[PDB]
Amino acid sequence: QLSPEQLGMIEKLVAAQQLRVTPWPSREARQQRFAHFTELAIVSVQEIVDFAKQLPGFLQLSREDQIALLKTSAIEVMLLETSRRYNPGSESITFLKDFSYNREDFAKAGLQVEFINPIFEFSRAMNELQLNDAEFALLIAISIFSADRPNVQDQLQVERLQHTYVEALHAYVSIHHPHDRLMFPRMLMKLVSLRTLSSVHSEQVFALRLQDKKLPPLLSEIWDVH
Amino acid sequence: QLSPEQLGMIEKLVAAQQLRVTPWPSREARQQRFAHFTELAIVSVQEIVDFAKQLPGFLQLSREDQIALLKTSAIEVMLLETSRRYNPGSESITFLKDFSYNREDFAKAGLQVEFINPIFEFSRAMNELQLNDAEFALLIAISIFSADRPNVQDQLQVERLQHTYVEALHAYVSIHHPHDRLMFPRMLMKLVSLRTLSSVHSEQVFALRLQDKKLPPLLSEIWDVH
Amino acid sequence: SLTERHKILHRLLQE
Amino acid sequence: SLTERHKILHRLLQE
Ligand SMILES: CC(C)[C@@](O)(C(=O)N1CCC(C2CCN(c3ccc(C(=O)N(C)C)c(Cl)c3)CC2)CC1)C(F)(F)F
Ligand SMILES: CC(C)[C@@](O)(C(=O)N1CCC(C2CCN(c3ccc(C(=O)N(C)C)c(Cl)c3)CC2)CC1)C(F)(F)F
Repeated sequence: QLSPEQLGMIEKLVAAQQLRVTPWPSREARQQRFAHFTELAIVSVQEIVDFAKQLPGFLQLSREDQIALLKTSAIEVMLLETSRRYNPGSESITFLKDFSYNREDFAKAGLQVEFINPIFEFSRAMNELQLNDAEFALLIAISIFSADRPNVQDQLQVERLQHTYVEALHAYVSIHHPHDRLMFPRMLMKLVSLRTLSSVHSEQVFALRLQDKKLPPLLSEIWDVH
Repeated sequence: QLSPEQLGMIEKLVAAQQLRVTPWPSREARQQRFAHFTELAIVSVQEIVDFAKQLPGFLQLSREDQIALLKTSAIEVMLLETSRRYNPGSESITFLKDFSYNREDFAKAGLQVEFINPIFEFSRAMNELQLNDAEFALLIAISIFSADRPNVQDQLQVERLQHTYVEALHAYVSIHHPHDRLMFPRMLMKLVSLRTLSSVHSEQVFALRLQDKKLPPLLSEIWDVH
Repeated sequence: SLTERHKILHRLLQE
Repeated sequence: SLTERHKILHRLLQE
């Protein structure tokens, strides 16, 4: 049963989740579309950092572990935020309540089809689950607290924190879907798919290196190989 | 609660899971150590194919979907079998009830440390969970039945089958661990780590191409980029 | 097809 | 450390 402490923790995460971006438009148009997408990605990272700081236990971890966790979970959290903004009718994603983009628009922004198709296929799959704010906040917290990320020191604490979020999601889901015991493992199983997408993303970052398309400083910091 | 149908299914899976190998020994010794490991991998692929054929619902999928599922789950299932054979004391893996190998033996067999370390790290984490025959057989079935694998046509049926194993695991774990509700999601979360291991193995396969080290026909078929 | 590109795996499944 | 190689992310966390 959902305890008062889990209830309060989830609600605070939901509340915690509740600007000159280069506008969407030749080498000039190509550069502008890419800059639009990298700038939306920069806004997304900033929001993830702000939300991560509000997660019980996150700021108690060493700053080094905070960086290890955010560095590798950023793309998974960005893809979950993308899947939340999916429109099944138009097969588009709406960023910042106004910027709506489909698969062709992603290609015009410089993304390769090997990355676009899995983003849209994951988004379609996520939408079928129909997760609410609470479930998205909890899956994001579980994704951030993964003890198996590279360079994590306090693996035991990160796993202990993850389990608190998993338990709260289980209890929360038992109220939201009281007659469907498969809804809880189905949401966790989406974290498996996210790891594959993170790998497809690393291939996309590599492809940008070859075509000399440079990522802006923050994105190059968390994603490029130095 | 475990139903008679789930009980019978789990028992059949456990029963289904119940040799001319190049001996383990210069350029020739390295070539024979590499050959020894490729031959153990072949024996493993053959056992995975035999087991998958005994999984309820697997042979009703098209042969094309059967191949799509096996091609990309083979490495994950092999690494689960590897984790099941881990010796925490000597920090080694025992293959075919005799051949015990450590991190240095894997390096001698042509494996890069970037892959050896995650295999042993995963095996150590898995060993802490202390899974029995039924839980390994169900996690293997869950790994095989992933609708998100590349080139799966009947994603809906593959997903419906995965949910029957997930439900059976949940009901089983509730009897095996009646006082620890976290054991079931902890087992499921190991599938998240297997996706990364699979991504790291792909990098290892690409490295072998670069060092012109050829894989035998069956491994080249399922793993090489053609 | 994947089938024509995976002859050994195909044969292991058929047996 | 990762900290010395992640100056922007480090500043976002500090603020
Ligand atoms: C940035 C882009 C050129 C690229 O470097 C990349 O890595 N991408 C992966 C991340 C992806 C983002 C796009 C923006 N997105 C969001 C998601 C949600 C919001 C939002 O509405 N918020 C309120 C945060 C916003 Cl502003 C942005 C997250 C995925 C864009 C492609 C490339 F794919 F390699 F090309
Ligand atoms: C095959 C090997 C040279 C390699 O190609 C590779 O990809 N590896 C990943 C798979 C791994 C195997 C090793 C053998 N292993 C098992 C696991 C279990 C058993 C077993 O005891 N059974 C009864 C099946 C057996 Cl015989 C073998 C499965 C993982 C070996 C390294 C390389 F490391 F990349 F070079």
